[PDB]
Amino acid sequence: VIKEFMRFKVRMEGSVNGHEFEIEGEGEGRPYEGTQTAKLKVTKGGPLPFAWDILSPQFSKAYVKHPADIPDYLKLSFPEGFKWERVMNFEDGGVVTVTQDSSLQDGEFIYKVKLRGTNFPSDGPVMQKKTMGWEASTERMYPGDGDGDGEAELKGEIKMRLKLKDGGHYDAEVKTTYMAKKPVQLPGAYKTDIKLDITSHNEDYTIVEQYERAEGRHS
Ligand SMILES: [Ca+2]
Repeated sequence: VIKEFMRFKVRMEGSVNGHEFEIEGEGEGRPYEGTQTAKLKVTKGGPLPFAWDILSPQFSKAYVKHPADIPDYLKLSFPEGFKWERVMNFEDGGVVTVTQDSSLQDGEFIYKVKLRGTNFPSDGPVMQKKTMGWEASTERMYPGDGDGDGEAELKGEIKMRLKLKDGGHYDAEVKTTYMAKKPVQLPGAYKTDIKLDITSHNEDYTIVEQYERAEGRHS
């Protein structure tokens, strides 16, 4: 059901330091090649009073290129799909939590994202929009119980680095649990290299285009 070219649709509802917003978007890519693009539109609460960059990694792990010796747990979860839950802890105290549901309907992926950002300094780079994109990342993937029910799924850990407009970097420690909606064979531990680029945007970031490339590899 996962073809060499696949489209997706995404909707995010969230709040950051109490500012509520909604975003709708669409994307496409080549799931076995590790490449994908997305176009997002702020449909409620725009223009956003905070950095787009804390949202961009929440908009698609079915599009990770896996070698044949790493079981592709998230591709194998379809057509039913999978869920993921994420916490990002930023170096100045900010917190982002995310829940996500991924399904396959009428030949396209459907992504539903809920996000809450809290504990951000009012004068920090996120609330003042002083960031300018993520450095490339390596996510460490391993089997483990991430939702506390005693049963293993797939976990990921990342140290992410956000570029600052004034120079230097703003770090986040990220933990994600990925849960197939049906029993799927789990891989052993491995690593995924990821780069997410903002490829275009309008003046107030109410329309944004993104490109991501991702590939798994042995440790
Ligand atoms: Ca579990």
